[PDB]
Amino acid sequence: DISTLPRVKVDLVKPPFVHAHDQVAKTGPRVVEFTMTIEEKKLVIDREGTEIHAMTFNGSVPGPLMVVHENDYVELRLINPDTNTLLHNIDFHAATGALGGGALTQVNPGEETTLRFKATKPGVFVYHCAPEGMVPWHVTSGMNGAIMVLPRDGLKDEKGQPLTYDKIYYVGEQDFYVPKDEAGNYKKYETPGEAYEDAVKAMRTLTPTHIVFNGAVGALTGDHALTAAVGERVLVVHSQANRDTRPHLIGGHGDYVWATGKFRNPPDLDQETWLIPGGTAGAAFYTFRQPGVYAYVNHNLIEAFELGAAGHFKVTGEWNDDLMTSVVKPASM
Amino acid sequence: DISTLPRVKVDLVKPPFVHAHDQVAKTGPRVVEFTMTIEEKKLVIDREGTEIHAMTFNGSVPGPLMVVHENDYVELRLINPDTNTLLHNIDFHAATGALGGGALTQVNPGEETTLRFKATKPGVFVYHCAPEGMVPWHVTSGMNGAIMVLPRDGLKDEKGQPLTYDKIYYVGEQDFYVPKDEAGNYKKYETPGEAYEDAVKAMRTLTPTHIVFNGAVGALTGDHALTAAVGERVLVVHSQANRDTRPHLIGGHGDYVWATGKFRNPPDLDQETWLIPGGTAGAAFYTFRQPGVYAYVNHNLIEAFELGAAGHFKVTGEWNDDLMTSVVKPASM
Amino acid sequence: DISTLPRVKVDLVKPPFVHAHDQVAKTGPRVVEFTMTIEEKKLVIDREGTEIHAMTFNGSVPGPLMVVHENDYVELRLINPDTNTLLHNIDFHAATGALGGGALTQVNPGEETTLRFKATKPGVFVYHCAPEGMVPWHVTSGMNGAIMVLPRDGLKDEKGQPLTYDKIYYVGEQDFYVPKDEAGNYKKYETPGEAYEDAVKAMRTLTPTHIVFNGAVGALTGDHALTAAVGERVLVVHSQANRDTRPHLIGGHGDYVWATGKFRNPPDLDQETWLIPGGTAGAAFYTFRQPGVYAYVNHNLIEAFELGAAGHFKVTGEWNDDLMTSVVKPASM
Ligand SMILES: [Cu+2]
Ligand SMILES: [Cu+2]
Ligand SMILES: [Cu+2]
Ligand SMILES: [Cu+2]
Ligand SMILES: [Cu+2]
Ligand SMILES: [Cu+2]
Repeated sequence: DISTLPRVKVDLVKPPFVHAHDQVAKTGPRVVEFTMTIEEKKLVIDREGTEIHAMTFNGSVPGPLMVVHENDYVELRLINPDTNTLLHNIDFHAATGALGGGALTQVNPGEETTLRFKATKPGVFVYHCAPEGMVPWHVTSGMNGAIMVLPRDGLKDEKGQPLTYDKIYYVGEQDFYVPKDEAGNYKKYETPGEAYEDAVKAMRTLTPTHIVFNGAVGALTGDHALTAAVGERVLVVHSQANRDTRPHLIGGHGDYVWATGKFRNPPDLDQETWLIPGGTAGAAFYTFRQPGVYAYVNHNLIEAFELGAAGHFKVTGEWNDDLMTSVVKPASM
Repeated sequence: DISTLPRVKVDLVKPPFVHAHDQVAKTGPRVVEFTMTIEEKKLVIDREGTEIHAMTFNGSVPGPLMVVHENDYVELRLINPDTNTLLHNIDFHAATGALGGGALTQVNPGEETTLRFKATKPGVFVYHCAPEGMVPWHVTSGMNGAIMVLPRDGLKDEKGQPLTYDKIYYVGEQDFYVPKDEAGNYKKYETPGEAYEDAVKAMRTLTPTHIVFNGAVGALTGDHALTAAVGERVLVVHSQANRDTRPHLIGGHGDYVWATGKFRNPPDLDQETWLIPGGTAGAAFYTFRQPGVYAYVNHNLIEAFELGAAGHFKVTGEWNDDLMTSVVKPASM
Repeated sequence: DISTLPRVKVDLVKPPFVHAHDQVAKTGPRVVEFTMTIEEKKLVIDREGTEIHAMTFNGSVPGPLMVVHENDYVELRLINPDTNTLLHNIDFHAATGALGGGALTQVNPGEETTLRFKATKPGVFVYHCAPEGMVPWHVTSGMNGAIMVLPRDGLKDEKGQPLTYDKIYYVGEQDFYVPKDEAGNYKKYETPGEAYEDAVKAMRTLTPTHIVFNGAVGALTGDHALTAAVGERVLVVHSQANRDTRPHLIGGHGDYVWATGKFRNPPDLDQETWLIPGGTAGAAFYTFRQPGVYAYVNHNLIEAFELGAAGHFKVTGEWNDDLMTSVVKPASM
């Protein structure tokens, strides 16, 4: 009887940050209540001022990461304000039935709905918008996120022993297909509907114009770099709703990687690079052993450094000359 | 001595269906005899009437699924009728030696050959045509299929316990590269030879014009949807002879997945999406828990919903409100 | 104290060959000293005479394979002769800290540097050039290789038992983006700097013009085929620094495959094809059971047979009619 389970409301936070949660469940199964508000908005995605009509869950690209435990119930209130112009819905890869929920959550502008599903499988999963006839357009306009379903006793290593993270970050990787004029300049549009016909032609080339973390070129660099300290254990959740990616931490590794994101499987160890298929979320665990700046990239290095799929870690602490040292600094022969 | 083994002739069925077989072998190793007839034919691949010169095993795209048990012998009689115009052969990824058999099975129109090989490794494997100098052209014209080599004691889960399927379906995913005129219209040709020079240029862009299940856009929708019932255990074999794919069951999961298709390895559990590399066949096992329509897609959603890589399951049974329910139906705020 | 460890200098050999080494370590941890010299050079990559400005470690594409054991120290002396025109560095995916070493190894023409790092994780790993602002350009100009860090007790199978190879080969797969004129002809340039602006536009299409093994179309065919004998156990190390690949041995298998190249994980068994993500090195182990010619390809067959990603094995020995035989040779019906 769901009527007799405890309920908790959770307010979501903007990526790359993640709302507070317990790794090991302290209570029994609960109904976890979330609310998301759909927002269609103009987004500037590169340093040149390229502007797109993004379609977002809660105003961010990606949508926020939701965290629950196995066999909790997720209750999502989904609001489509009448200032929006399009029909939207939501499809949880974590859920069983009704096209992930998409058949039960179609909301026109000015409508809302509340969906509930049981989180029967532990792992990280994608959620995305999926309205009939327009699925790729909404997803590649930024309307995707992820949900993490933790095992009730937390994460384990390949030998069944507990793994505990100190920090968790969520990196949503987005491929964008911005229509171009005949000379190669990106087009601007007044409304989302105006862009549709050009957007379809652009999608059909299968060649993204931009591939970004957290909605924009450089969004996770500079003052917005991810931070950690030597000795800290960091979980990085990475999702790609449409296109394969291959994350790599430059100067580090994935000590424990669930590349396809499902926690009943044992992790891969010591990865340099791992493949997250389009339509999947993965998770990688690393313990920092050296301070300094790290780059986190899609290791198709064109996609990373030309199209935008690169971010930074800033890590503090003491340098370890046992692991690495410059014996002879660069000098003339 | 092969002369003293039992022999059985098997007649193949058209995909997505699979010829009758036993999951657990009831006899010892046998010589399993198959016959396939090559057919070059015109095929209409989309709703707009786009027509291509397909090259097929047994008149279908994909070719039929063959099922044998580990350490059986496969004896294939391959017929190239004199109404065809091209040299063909066959390369089994399941076989050891002579380029998978391709060196021993070259048949001009009006020729036939009989090849035998021992199926020493359990798994699902691709077979495809591979004539020297023209391999990609024949494969991307539809001349590929798959063969399943079952362990003699059947499928097992990650703990070594028996897994038994109630239904099996074979989904062959095909990338097509239809030449286009300067305005973007697809070209028609009178014979396969006429298309060759344009087809090579089209293949070299590495961008498919169509990606389809079972030979055509919508081939597995409508009246041709795959069917199942709540509680039934379904094995879906998926092959892609040329290009990576990432299957996903919308509203479901891969409970047990051999993404690279080889049964001596333990399955991945609880997959939302899995990557089948080009040149590989994979298999996914799912038990349906909710009725209704499911979509089965390549989760590059452009490839699925714009280029054709989507099919349907129709599943009967009782809806389970514990797993999913609409608490508040879509309504005005 | 590094001052008290033994030291050995190792001279590198040109791929596909690999410098001599022990599979099982006979000594304790050592400082292994390597020297590499950067060479910018013109390279002819296809039969049509297409010429590119390659950027190489030690004059080859790929750079040479380095072999050490877990917890050895690698000491690399890196020389950038004043006949070169560009800044270069090196990033080891095997190393921890300072962007894989790239932050500590920037050398202008006429400069050298010596870097040391501890090889704490067993596996095959990519190394590549990575100068700030120009990373994809240097990598896709051929400036990448691999390093193998063997477990001190050698390779093991999925049950922990020793696997020993008789021969080892290194296949470096390179995607090239040669700029083209309006008619589709490849452009020539006098210096690397002259090509930069065109090369960036070419890279941004994400469509390689050539994909080759060992620096050129056909580099591993003919007299340069890899060789083996029936009964020999062969380790093939395969790297791709920028783009996914899916190797396949035509007529054979990967008996034991570490697709993401990391030896603390158990191998995948009986693979027909496996995916090596861009930015990764993998390793496959096979025992030849049939003589003859084998093709080793990227099983995107367009990339293999149209763009260049195919090589040959020549294998000697006795044919085994139990595994495969032509029952009826190709003949008229
Ligand atoms: Cu939407
Ligand atoms: Cu989806
Ligand atoms: Cu053929
Ligand atoms: Cu093949
Ligand atoms: Cu360089
Ligand atoms: Cu790298």
